[PDB]
Amino acid sequence: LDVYVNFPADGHVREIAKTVLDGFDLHWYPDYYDAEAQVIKDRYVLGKRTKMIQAISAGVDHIDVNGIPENVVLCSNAGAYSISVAEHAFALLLAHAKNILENNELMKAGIFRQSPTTLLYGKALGILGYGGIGRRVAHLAKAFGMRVIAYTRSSVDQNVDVISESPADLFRQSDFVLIAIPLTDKTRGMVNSRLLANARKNLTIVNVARADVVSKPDMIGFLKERSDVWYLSDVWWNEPEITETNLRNAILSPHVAGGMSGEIMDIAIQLAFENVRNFFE
Amino acid sequence: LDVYVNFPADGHVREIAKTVLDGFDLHWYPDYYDAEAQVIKDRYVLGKRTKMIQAISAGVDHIDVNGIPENVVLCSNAGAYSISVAEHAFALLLAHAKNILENNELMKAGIFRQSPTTLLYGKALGILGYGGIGRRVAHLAKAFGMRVIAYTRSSVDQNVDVISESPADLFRQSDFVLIAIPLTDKTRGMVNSRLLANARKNLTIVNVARADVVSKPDMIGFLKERSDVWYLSDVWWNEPEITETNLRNAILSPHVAGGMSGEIMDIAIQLAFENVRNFFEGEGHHHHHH
Ligand SMILES: [K+]
Ligand SMILES: [K+]
Repeated sequence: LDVYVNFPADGHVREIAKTVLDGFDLHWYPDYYDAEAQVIKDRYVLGKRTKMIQAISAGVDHIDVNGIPENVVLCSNAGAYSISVAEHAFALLLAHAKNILENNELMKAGIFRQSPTTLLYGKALGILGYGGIGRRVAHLAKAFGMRVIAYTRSSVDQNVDVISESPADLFRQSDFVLIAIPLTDKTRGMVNSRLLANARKNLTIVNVARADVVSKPDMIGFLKERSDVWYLSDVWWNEPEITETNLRNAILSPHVAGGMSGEIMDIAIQLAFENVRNFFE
Repeated sequence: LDVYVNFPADGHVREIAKTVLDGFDLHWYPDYYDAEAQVIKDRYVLGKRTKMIQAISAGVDHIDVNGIPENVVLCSNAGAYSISVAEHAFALLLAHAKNILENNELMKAGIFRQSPTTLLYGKALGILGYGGIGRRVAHLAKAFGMRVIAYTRSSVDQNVDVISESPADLFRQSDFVLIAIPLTDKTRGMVNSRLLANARKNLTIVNVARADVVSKPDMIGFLKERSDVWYLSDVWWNEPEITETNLRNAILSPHVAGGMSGEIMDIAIQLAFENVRNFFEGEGHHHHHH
């Protein structure tokens, strides 16, 4: 009983709460209410009844965690983003597999011209990393009837058919490759010329991690060198002053696979409230 | 336990066969053998032990069906087509939902500009016609977390959450509508000004059936009025004399959803053997019309 949303929320946000938190009493900013659960963006406000703090963002390292009594549980909203990013990765991947751009252009020029498309069913999707995004993607991949090879030291679930032991090993078994891996000193530029060299024919790389996991000058030369390999990416080096983006064999998006600087996805609000409800069963 | 492949097959085909049918004795043409199962292209050979005949093609109209004895089950192989079509439908669907074309155009000119996208998760996908394509589409939709509403001439499966009463009722409960219904006298011109008026705000329509199930002037007229509505189609009227094709709120493709012409997807042959294996566990696929 009792939830306090610590940020300005329109009627659509309020609507979702009515739906998801039926049986709870809602309180909205600015009418502070000391509740058992408070949903936040960046800042929180402690009280006597605080039990759980639900962030709506993907991570929580931007909030003041030290200020949180160990009697209170802080939760992220990572699941919402795993979901949105996966949809996005598949949108890029399918756009290329079905040559959606090239055919659309033709068809609108009044040209009817048939060409084969790549089918996902029966193919191998290699995945660098296996966090929430990788898991969601794997879940989609299996539904599409793909085989999943993953390179990670994390635990995997039943949607992973093969744990690869090296990136190169992963590359050799993949028709598609998704980069969904943390950026550390070991992964920075891990995607270089030597790794790319292992690329199956018609390999399609999909990047929804960080641009630095990939070597820029290496990917550009590699993409020039292997005209059959495509690089589809939601991330680019030095956003927003992106340069060297006019490539033929690439499809790009401006880092919108998930959370946006300007707003809150309905799904984020949705899953945050659901997580609150689940926390109390 | 006995399968006879009544046609020339290579090592590729053979490997697939040994993997899928590992635990069945295989025989290869032309070393005929009276097996329980026969895989064919155009001709079958009757035996004394024949129980099942598996065509590797989608249709059997070129097969002497009338000549098949009553106890022998004839199966066909059409799964690849609906699989392919469902994949093409989600490709159009997501292209629009993630503003793929527009963002890509901007990014390539060095213009970094964020904008929100549409998510499939949690949304209602209305399917018009629940056949092989609609079933496959619904399997993918459930995976994406979508809710599924179907309008059909009976028979839906477990991946359908709501059966509608009419096409207008379907449009009323849908954020996305997929058209995968056969073109007949009652479906011709089916999608009209009157039906479209039911479209929720921002409705996205995907057509993987036939252009004629849709009234051309009504759709083109509705897209001007109702500019939030998009029409994504893999089929256009007339074809190839396409006209009138340069619409803003539309993404189109040249009837390539199910492949091309007499394209044989490498995956068809595997599905054929798999159905043989499933048939003998007692679970062949149900032969749904597309
Ligand atoms: K997106
Ligand atoms: K296609």
